[PDB]
Amino acid sequence: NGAGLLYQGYVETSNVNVAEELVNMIQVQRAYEINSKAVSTTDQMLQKLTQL
Amino acid sequence: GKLTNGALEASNVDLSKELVNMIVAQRNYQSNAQTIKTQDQILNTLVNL
Repeated sequence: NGAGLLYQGYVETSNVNVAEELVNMIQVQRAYEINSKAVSTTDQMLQKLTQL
Repeated sequence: GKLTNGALEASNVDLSKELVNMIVAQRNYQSNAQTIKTQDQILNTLVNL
């Protein structure tokens, strides 16, 4: 019925690939910095509007 | 089979065959050590960015 098999003496390790996580961290950090820059741009725009 | 008194069976090991097999096994063991070193450096660069 589609089930697997059992192997004695073995163990299934985590299926986490430590390679792609670092590049994903780089991309996430850059995207977060870009969004924070957008927040700063909006705040600066509104501040210089209200400086009048 | 038949038996024979006053005699014994040997160890059926030839040093000629084992010594050549030991040399081959050692290199195979040496070789895989390169992969660990290669995988170690290939990961060291990534974490250090």
